[PDB]
Amino acid sequence: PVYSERGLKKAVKSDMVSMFKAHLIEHSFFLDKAELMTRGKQYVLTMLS
Amino acid sequence: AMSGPAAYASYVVRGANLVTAVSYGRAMRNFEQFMARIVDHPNALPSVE
Amino acid sequence: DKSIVVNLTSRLFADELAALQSKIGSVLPLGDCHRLQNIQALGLGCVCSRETSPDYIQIMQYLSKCTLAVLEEVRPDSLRLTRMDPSDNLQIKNVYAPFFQWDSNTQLAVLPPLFSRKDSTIVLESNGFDIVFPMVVPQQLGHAILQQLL
Amino acid sequence: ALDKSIVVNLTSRLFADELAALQSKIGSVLPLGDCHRLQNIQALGLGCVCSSPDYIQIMQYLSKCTLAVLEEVRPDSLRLTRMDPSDNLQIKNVYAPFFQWDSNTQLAVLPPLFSRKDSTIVLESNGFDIVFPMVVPQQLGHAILQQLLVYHIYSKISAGAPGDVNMAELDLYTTNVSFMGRTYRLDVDLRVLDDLSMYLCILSALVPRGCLRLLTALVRHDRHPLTEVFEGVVPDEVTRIDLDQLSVPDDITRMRVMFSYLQSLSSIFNLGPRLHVYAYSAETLAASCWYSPR
Amino acid sequence: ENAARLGRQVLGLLPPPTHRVSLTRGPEFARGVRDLLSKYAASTRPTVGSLHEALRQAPFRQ
Amino acid sequence: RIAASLVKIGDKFVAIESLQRMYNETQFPCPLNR
Amino acid sequence: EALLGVYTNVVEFVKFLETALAAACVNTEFKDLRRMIDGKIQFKISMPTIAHGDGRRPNKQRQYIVMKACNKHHIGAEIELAAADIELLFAEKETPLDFTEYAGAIKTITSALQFGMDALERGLVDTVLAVKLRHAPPVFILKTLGD
Amino acid sequence: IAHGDGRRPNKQRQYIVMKACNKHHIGAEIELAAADIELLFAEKETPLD
Amino acid sequence: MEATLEQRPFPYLATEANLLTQIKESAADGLFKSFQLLLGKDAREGSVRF
Repeated sequence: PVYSERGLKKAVKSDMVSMFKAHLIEHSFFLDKAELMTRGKQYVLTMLS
Repeated sequence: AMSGPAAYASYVVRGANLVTAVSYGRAMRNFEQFMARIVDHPNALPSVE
Repeated sequence: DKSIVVNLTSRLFADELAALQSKIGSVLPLGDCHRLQNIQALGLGCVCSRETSPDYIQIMQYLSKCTLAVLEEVRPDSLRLTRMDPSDNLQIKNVYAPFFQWDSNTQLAVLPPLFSRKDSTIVLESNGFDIVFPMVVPQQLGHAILQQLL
Repeated sequence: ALDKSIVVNLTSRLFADELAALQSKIGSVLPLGDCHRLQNIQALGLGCVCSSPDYIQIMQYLSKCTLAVLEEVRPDSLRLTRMDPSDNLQIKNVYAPFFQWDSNTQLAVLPPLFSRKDSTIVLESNGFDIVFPMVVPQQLGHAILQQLLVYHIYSKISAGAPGDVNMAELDLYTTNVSFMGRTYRLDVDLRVLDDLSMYLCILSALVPRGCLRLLTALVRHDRHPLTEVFEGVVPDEVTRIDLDQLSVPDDITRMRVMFSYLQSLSSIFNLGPRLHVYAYSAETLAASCWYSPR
Repeated sequence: ENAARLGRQVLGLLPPPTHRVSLTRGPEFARGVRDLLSKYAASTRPTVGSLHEALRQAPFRQ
Repeated sequence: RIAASLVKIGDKFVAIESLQRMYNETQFPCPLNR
Repeated sequence: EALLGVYTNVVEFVKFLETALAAACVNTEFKDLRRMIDGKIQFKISMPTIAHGDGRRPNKQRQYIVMKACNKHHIGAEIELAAADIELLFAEKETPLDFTEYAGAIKTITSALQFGMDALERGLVDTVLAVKLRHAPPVFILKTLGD
Repeated sequence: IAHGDGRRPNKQRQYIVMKACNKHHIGAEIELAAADIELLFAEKETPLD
Repeated sequence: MEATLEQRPFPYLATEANLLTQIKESAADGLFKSFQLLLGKDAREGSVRF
């Protein structure tokens, strides 16, 4: 709720579509990214929770 | 290993549900427990417990 | 208490009950301030007929005579309306069809149907009459149509 | 029976100088933003619109607004009283400059157009400057304006061409106001009236065309008989206008423009936030009344 | 019997009586001011019965 | 009997709240989202 | 056609004296706070000194007069009650359908008044937390002044 | 929340939410042969029958 | 025949769950079809008629 306490005005929606893109590029295919990360098993567990 | 029901829940239109299903075009779910709130014991506020 | 019950002396059908259902909470002018009333007084189109030419001044000139009432209930035998005392706090619901945004501290005024008669006229063929609705409009367009109509 | 008490809290206490200036104006009609009772300081006075003023934007605002009367000024807060339609109250004559109200008059509520000492109280404990309206009797309330509307026009001709206006003839007939057998010398050093003089003069040229164009179209057997009488009051030079020199799409936009300056100029002088005084004491300054909107 | 039912709808819809405080006698001024103050103080509390007593008021103007 | 999630910070015991639940029910913005 | 279920939220609120926020305030509920206008409690605070034997004038005892005031906060919760809901609270009833309609007037007034009484327990926790935030200067200021 | 700033306080709100069923239909298929149904009836013949 | 909303004075039940989260924004851009608000003077059980 911290992003839309005030309501969905025009400036909130553009600040959410910016977050749809950044979550799609970084955190997609998260179980495939656990191999190349050094932390690894703790990254999926914070992703999946 | 988890615990869960062995069979489905039953719902039969027997009883006083069948009169309003035939005479009118509608039918309750659990008419009897629905009756005990309105006419058997009114003005009792809803409480979760 | 104040109310107006209006008889439907014949009957009414199931299409015009759904037509009067969508028009609930709308201000109509009616003839007399009696508790009992028939169908002939409620129409703004008792002067605004189809076979005759309308007179949008005289229709509007008729509108500052009448008492004004808000619908509450549509029944197949009756129409129960609530009236408006000449100095009274009340509630009006923005049902009206050309949507103009209101706000607090605005200035309304009742106008004849001046953009679409066919939207306001719904016909009650079970009684041989049509009931015609006005439109409540803020006065920035209340005056500006009368500037344009003249 | 019913509650009407608008407690205006303050975030900080008033100064010792700022408190005593509000103690004087303890009976005073104030515009006020909303009708509920817990409000801040930014909701009262005309300082929402007037704290470079304009006339019609305040005059149309005083009809649509919720008026209220002072009753108590404590240090940390204020307290008002909401003024309903047909509601008896008790107003004190406090307004600077003093105009000497009378009983059985019809007081009207006008915007202020005199200096910033008579109109407003500058508060600096909170950063807001409350503005009091101009409560003047209705017959004097228009004579105080139709003479200063004369002063604002002739002070623009003598700015463009100084040889046309006599200054000694000007301030002998405009700055004196005679009403109720008394003479009030007003105080003029007018950016308030720069909306009327551009609406009343832009209407000044559309009327001689507009009353001939409306008579040449309305000629018929079924003419209303009183218009035969007022067919002669129109001058000789007005009845020599050739209406062919303007195009037909131009003669539409010299009516729709004209009819809007006919109504919107007529509406602001027939505004009704007035109140009927039925008792007044000339030395106590306390007056009973009843409010009556429009 | 049905007129006795109408005797309740009349006597429950009347306005409350205006208080009469005698200013000539001494111990009848005490019993009259007290029933202003014991009855107004129950038209201010936030319970349901005190809100029931605030709805019967009939504000006719003069 | 007061329910609170305490934490020990060096030497002191300090309770930790979050009142965001009673501001998300009434749809008013929380005052700690400055 | 069926009607398979009918459900509704019940709002419960943890009141002020049961939150952990009362660990940072002292609560002394008074009978009618409208009686006193302003609290003006005055404190005489006296610091200690260190006895020196140096060349300056000897150390004199010190008092500081600290003037603590009482800020007042005013809250109002608004409640609408319908005019047809009022009218059948006074009306006489005997048939069993006018007992289950009178139950609809007593479950609305008692629900629109536990609304406004709930809004004042929400108004405590708002107007204590707004006071704590108007007297909380940030870390970067206060860390060095606290030293 | 009731709070006594310069806000205009809200009256009581109420939401009413309607839900509906969604029907679903499943198909299947059985092909029973000609002589399979035909010899389901005659019997009391030789033990091969 | 479509299933339609109705404001009849049902004996509503009480759930352990809360429902309040995100409702004011979900009414604006429709999370769910066929809703109806009720503000202050009209948030009650309607009178029974038949």
